[PDB]
Amino acid sequence: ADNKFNKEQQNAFYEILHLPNLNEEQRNAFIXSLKDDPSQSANLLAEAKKLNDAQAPK
Repeated sequence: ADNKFNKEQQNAFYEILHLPNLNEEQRNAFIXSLKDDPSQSANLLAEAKKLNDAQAPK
């Protein structure tokens, strides 16, 4: 776990991948913005986790 991105970007990557409430292809807008601009990774992470929270099973 290193030869992909930097610490923040990669941690964000796996955190977004860890999000089970997020739509496969929401996850894959985030992951595929992560890999256009890997400087938005923190924002993408925050939004993704937020949306994962919002999309929690009801």
